Amino acid sequence: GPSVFLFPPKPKDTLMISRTPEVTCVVVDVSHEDPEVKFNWYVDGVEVHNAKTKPREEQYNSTYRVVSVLTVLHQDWLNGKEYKCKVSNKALPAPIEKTISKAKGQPREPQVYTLPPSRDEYLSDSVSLTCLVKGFYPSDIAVEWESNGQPENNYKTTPPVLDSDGSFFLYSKLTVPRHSETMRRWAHGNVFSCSVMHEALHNHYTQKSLSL
Amino acid sequence: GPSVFLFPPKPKDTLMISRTPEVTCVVVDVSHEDPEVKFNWYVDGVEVHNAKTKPREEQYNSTYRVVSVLTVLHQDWLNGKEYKCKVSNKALPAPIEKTISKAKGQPREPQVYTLPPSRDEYLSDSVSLTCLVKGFYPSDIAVEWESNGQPENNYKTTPPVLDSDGSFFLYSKLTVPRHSETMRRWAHGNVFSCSVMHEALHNHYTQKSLSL
Ligand SMILES: *[C@@H]1O[C@H](CO[C@@H]2O[C@@H](C)[C@@H](O)[C@@H](O)[C@@H]2O)[C@@H](O[C@@H]2O[C@H](CO)[C@@H](O[C@@H]3O[C@H](CO[C@H]4O[C@H](CO)[C@@H](O)[C@H](O)[C@@H]4O[C@@H]4O[C@H](CO)[C@@H](O)[C@H](O)[C@H]4NC(C)=O)[C@@H](O)[C@H](O[C@H]4O[C@H](CO)[C@@H](O)[C@H](O)[C@@H]4O[C@@H]4O[C@H](CO)[C@@H](O)[C@H](O)[C@H]4NC(C)=O)[C@@H]3O)[C@H](O)[C@H]2NC(C)=O)[C@H](O)[C@H]1NC(C)=O
Ligand SMILES: *[C@@H]1O[C@H](CO)[C@@H](O[C@@H]2O[C@H](CO)[C@@H](O[C@@H]3O[C@H](CO[C@H]4O[C@H](CO)[C@@H](O)[C@H](O)[C@@H]4O[C@@H]4O[C@H](CO)[C@@H](O)[C@H](O)[C@H]4NC(C)=O)[C@@H](O)[C@H](O[C@H]4O[C@H](CO)[C@@H](O)[C@H](O)[C@@H]4O)[C@@H]3O)[C@H](O)[C@H]2NC(C)=O)[C@H](O)[C@H]1NC(C)=O
Repeated sequence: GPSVFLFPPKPKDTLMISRTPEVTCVVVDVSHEDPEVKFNWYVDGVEVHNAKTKPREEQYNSTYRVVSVLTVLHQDWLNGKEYKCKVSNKALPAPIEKTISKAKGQPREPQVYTLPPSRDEYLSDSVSLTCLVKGFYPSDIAVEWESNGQPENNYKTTPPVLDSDGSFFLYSKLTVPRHSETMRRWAHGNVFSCSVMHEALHNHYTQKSLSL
Repeated sequence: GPSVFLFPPKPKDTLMISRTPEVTCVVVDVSHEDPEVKFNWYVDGVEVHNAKTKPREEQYNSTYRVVSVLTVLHQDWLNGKEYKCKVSNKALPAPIEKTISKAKGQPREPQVYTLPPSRDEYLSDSVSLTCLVKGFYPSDIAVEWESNGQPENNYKTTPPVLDSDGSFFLYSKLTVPRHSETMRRWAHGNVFSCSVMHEALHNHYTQKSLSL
């Protein structure tokens, strides 16, 4: 029988009015015997009519996949509106409903702290620039690095982790290899910046800088 | 029909011979109508007869949960042996098999670095003692904090994260509230320690100290 998966917008997309946040309802395991799929969409229980539904796509396992995309208004998402996708198909005993929304709770502002490498780390093949981001809610967030106005690509960021007070934290690590131009910038006292995007920040953005 | 899930031992359990590492086979969605479940266990395909089955727990959705627990030898697990669980039941077309073993590849030693709070963090409601653990493989690891040989429990540790070189890293964060005896110890210069257990460390253990 078919199955439905409902995906939220990307965190960057709801925070910048220039971007296009979307909720996406995906139906898989749609059969040949009953290939017709109907979508209904609701926002806080009220039906909306502006989703864009793609034609069905046959998969190599001889089932169909069908996708419907609803554009959301940035402030609706951030105001906690609920998005429901209802999927109808003759092979179902009844329609499948799925709902998604921003996690419930009072938003909380991230605190951002940059930490330089341990002195001991200079003996290894690289050093780590650390960005601690704590105290935030909900867990939807974006974290990036840059230096001299240009993005730094060699970084990895932990998932958010639930803290003992109900907020989240994470850490982001920018690697600076022993022999690299990035290492020479760090050595020269060049400034690196940890950038954070979150609904509870002013202008949804803050940067914290780090240098030797 | 029911479903089967198979779980590895806790990382700490395989690294100390005094502890009892276990592989656990969990059966979900077992009905009243066909309630009987059988287990067979195999190690590198060889039937072993020393597993023990727990009595079952009925779930709030009117299904049952059933489990079998097998004790393993620390060195069997660390040497990559394969553990197979076979589940039999009248409601299934054929028995279900699931297999598990330690991640494959050359173990790599964690490198451990303690980082003190950002000067900026002293303005907030707490400070964070940070432990960066990088360069380790496989991702199985345990991390704890202590001070004066006594455990410190107000900490959270991120999951392991895959780094760009195929090793893992994580961070562990020990919270030190603005007003607390633990803050008074940190202020006074007491040493706090990040303890790490991993198969590739000498004696499976290392500690790194941090003080003001
Ligand atoms: C027939 O084939 C298709 C595959 O299509 C293609 O063709 C075949 C022939 C092969 O070549 C395939 O390799 C090929 O892909 C099969 O369709 C698949 O069906 C499975 C289910 O059987 C679906 O699994 C779900 O996957 C989602 C994650 O999906 C995103 O990421 C995938 C990569 O990991 C990606 O492939 C998908 O397209 C997908 O969508 C995109 O994701 C990107 C990020 O990569 C995102 O940016 C995009 O926005 C998004 N796309 C769009 C258009 O927006 C996963 O989330 C699901 O897990 C949930 O459900 C599980 C139960 O099924 C559950 O165990 C999980 O824990 C999780 O559920 C959690 O708990 C509840 C819900 O239970 C919920 O509250 C929680 O929030 C939830 N999550 C957590 C964290 O707790 C699930 O694994 C595949 O997506 C789907 N593939 C495609 C392409 O649609 C089909 O199965 C085949 N049929 C047969 C019979 O063989
Ligand atoms: C009636 O209610 C029941 C309970 O609410 C339902 O049972 C649940 O059914 C779902 C889906 O059928 C199972 O989901 C799987 O969980 C696996 C992980 O389970 C571990 O972690 C969960 C989450 O915390 C925990 O509840 C489990 O008990 C289990 O770990 C135990 O606890 C700790 C935590 O890790 C662990 O250290 C212990 O070792 C272990 N306990 C013991 C005794 O050893 C996932 O790995 C599964 O992933 C599969 O499917 C994915 C599909 O996306 C895929 O990505 C994966 O590769 C993999 O194939 C899967 O998500 C729940 O485990 C199960 N709950 C319990 C308690 O068993 C029941 O379904 C419901 N009935 C109906 C009809 O709905």
